[PDB]
Amino acid sequence: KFPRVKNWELGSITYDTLCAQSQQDGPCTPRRCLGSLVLPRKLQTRPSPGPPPAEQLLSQARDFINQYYSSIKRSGSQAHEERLQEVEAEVASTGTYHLRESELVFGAKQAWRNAPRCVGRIQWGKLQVFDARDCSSAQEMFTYICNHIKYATNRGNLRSAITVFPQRAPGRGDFRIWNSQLVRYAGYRQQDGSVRGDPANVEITELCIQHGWTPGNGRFDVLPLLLQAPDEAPELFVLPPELVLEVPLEHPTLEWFAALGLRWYALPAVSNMLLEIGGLEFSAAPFSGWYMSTEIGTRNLCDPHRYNILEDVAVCMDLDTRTTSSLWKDKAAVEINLAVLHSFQLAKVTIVDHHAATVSFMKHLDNEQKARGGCPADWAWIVPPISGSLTPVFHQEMVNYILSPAFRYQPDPW
Amino acid sequence: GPKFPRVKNWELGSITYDTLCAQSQQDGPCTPRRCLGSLVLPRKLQTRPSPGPPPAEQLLSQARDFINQYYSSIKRSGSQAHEERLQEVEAEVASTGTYHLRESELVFGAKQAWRNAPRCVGRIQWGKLQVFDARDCSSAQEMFTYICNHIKYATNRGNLRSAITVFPQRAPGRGDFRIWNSQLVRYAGYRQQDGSVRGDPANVEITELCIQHGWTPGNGRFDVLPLLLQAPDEAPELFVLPPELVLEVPLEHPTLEWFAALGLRWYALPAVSNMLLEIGGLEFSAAPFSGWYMSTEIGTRNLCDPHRYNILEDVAVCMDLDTRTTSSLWKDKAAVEINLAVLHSFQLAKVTIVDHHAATVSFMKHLDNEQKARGGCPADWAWIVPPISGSLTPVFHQEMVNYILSPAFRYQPDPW
Ligand code: HEM
Ligand code: HEM
Ligand SMILES: Nc1nc(N)c2c(n1)NC[C@@H](c1ccccc1)N2
Ligand SMILES: Nc1nc(N)c2c(n1)NC[C@@H](c1ccccc1)N2
Ligand SMILES: [Zn+2]
Repeated sequence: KFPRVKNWELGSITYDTLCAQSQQDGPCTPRRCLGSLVLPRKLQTRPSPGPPPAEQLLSQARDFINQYYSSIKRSGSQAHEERLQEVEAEVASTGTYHLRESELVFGAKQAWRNAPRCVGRIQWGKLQVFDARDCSSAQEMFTYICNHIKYATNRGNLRSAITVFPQRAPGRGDFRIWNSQLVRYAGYRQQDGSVRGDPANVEITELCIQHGWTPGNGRFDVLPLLLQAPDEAPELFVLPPELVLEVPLEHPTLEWFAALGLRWYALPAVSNMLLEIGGLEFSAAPFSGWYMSTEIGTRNLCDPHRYNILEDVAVCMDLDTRTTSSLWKDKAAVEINLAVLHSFQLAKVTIVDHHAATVSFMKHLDNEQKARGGCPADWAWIVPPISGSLTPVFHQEMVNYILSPAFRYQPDPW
Repeated sequence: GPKFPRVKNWELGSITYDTLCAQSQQDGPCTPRRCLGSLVLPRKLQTRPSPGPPPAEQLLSQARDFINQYYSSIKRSGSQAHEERLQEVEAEVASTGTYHLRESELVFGAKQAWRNAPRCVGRIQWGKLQVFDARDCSSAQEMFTYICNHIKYATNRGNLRSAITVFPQRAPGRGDFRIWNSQLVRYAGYRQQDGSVRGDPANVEITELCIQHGWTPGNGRFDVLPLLLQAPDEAPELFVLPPELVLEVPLEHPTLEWFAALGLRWYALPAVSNMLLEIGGLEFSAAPFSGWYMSTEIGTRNLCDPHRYNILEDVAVCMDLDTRTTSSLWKDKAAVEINLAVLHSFQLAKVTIVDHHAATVSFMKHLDNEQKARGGCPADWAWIVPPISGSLTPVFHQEMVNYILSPAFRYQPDPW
């Protein structure tokens, strides 16, 4: 029943009992494990043209309300029972309900706390929640988003935040941010199929031009935002330059590195995920924190399907790209990650290296074992893309499961 | 579309469907509720000692399945010899409670067990395996001779050759053949007065067992341990490997001249000896197998794990790095040079070895071959992706499906 979890570096053992609370199903079964899969077959979040079944919604809601009043230790009070009534009363009559602002804040924080793929959860209790549920146009979304970016960036002293737009409603379209992140670099597909810029953003770059954007021809052109109000075509909004803090990349010792013209933005803000709290769904709720250096230095810059600059740098370092055994890739990667940390630290922009991050996560695991008797963690995502076993999380067994509130993936609006 | 797991490679955008997993009969550790895919030893496969003879029926279905697998491989399914062999197997099990494998069946099963190993990244070589049939062995002494012959053939003076030696299978009402050591080559781990460990911390328990069995301990960081070989119903017997049989490689660095002064080294032959080989329900408790090293096994895990040799800090200090702050990436820099040293040293000594880049690239080819040949390939992502430079290799971006197929190599309880 309850899994025996072991840390092989320390020999310590814990028993995860928090997974018993998981009401949702993952992709695995006894016959085979799909734990390495990036996306579900359909766990997503299907359309909302019709009202969700009252019995089910009612149980998800009651559960959440219980979680909330338990958090403020008023579990069992009259306020607790009267809230349950309000929810039940609203669901029976309208087939849905709404959250009190304080509940939304608790839910947003809990959703982050429960995110199996997030290594920065030690900061889960510190999150600025912007209630944007009174938004009625793409234009309003834009203002809210600009407010978020301004607050989160904080001139380099990044602060974790989330802006919650109106929940999905049965019958009408969803509020949606088409871009996967608030800040993305364009990816211009050329004649021969190749790409200029960030290959991960070819599709969204094309959709933007399709909706009237005047593109550029650089590798780091900040894309505009395509915001979508219910049952309306998305609108294009160019983010104000002064709001998008970027950090130019240079290396502490290699003078030629800066000449590469590489750079990256300071704010990591996912905007395509769905936030589920007590059965309610927020199709537009962008959240941001700060980068862990490997995200930029290892994945964004070195992935073959991303900027793929490994050989460029290796050649500049005069390394032997002839054979794999010279470890030219490993050497180049290290300097690239070093340049990222150096540049951000020099620019006074919040950043965390993978060693510090995983060290904090181990502490978080400890806190959670005492607090909830477990912690859902996706080993493949928690262990960094470089120096895996050099970090403590590599040697820590983990249990992965779905808890709610949760951040979930959802279909692209197009 | 298809009703099987959809598998995507995000670097290339290519898709495949694993249909082979439909062949799995043994359950793993995961459930729809929670994924236990990262546990090193989940309690399922675990071939716990099942003394009293196994259910004739259970063994039979496992036996028939294997026999079917065998005749399929030689393309004689449903044939004359096929149905006769099946009759012959249940005939043996009928009167004796067990059965025996033909020579060619053992060879096929052994290669298939390797092929089926989800945690092995060198499976592209699965077809080239020297199978030493040692089912006639009747003494711990003979086990040693076979083992020595194995090491000699497999080492081939630096030009390693994959091989496995199979000792008598588990027999009802009779003890097992067991090799107590986890590997044929293991460095002693001495528990110091101050509590620390000299040598390899991983082998502390086996070292203490050798001592408790008459071995006179040394006091170095790289003392090769003796083998504790066990024949049926006999206490373990201690055997010392002739030094000339144990090829080792002194580690040095291509440019950092001081690295050789560290006195580091590692043996050439990786030979796992505590795993159980299961074929058609028959259990081969003693069946050591070996191939050649992937450099990160030595340079990253064996030499840099905090609970292994833990040399990261020492090497960093020698490189004059800032070991006081994580953002200097001193761990990353030192690890790289240690891995490079291992590759360089083996190359110089003309000893077989493969870097993590080459290995993973070849494993991708293995995946393509297997997609066509069997419609999939069971793989443990956490074990296939290298301990360093993970996303710099092609396997990181490859989704994988993990499941148990038999014949298989399974973990088993320690004999003590
Ligand atoms: C405080 C700093 C934070 C750091 C350093 C951090 C770090 C990380 C890292 C490295 C990843 C994997 C990124 C990738 O590979 O694409 C991740 C994923 C994730 N983080 Fe955190 N995180 C932080 C804050 C947050 C915040 C504020 C939230 C939400 C309130 C959050 C929610 C998530 C979610 C849901 C994922 C999974 C996204 C996906 O599936 O692509 N994180 N985080
Ligand atoms: C030809 C060279 C080969 C290479 C480069 C190779 C490489 C590897 C590597 C990197 C591991 C993981 C090591 C660890 O982290 O402990 C491994 C595991 C494994 N290999 Fe291979 N392998 C090869 C040959 C073999 C052979 C000849 C067999 C069997 C006939 C085999 C069976 C296995 C099994 C069962 C495991 C899993 C061990 C465990 O669970 O602890 N390998 N191999
Ligand atoms: N932090 C993090 N981000 C990812 N995009 C990621 C992982 N880890 N780990 C697994 C990896 C992946 C990619 C493609 C296939 C299978 C696994 N994807
Ligand atoms: N090749 C390889 N060898 C290991 N010993 C190993 C992995 N991969 N990947 C996972 C890792 C591990 C250790 C401890 C806990 C959880 C995962 N163990
Ligand atoms: Zn799983």
